[PDB]
Amino acid sequence: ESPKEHDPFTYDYQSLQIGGLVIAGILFILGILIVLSRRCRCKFNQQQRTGEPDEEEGTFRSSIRRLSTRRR
Repeated sequence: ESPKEHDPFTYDYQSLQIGGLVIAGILFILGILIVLSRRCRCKFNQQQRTGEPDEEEGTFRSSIRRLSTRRR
């Protein structure tokens, strides 16, 4: 019989089997969170939208932009 074929042992792609799957999912997962997150920026500013602050996040992500230039 060939019961080993069922297991990854027969394949040397032991690490490459889940690899692509995990990283790909992280991009899209970050993707979904990121997409919805953008709404927080517009939803936070009452001036931009009638909606009132929410998620308690606010211009929190904006603080990260500082990370781009940081010190003068």
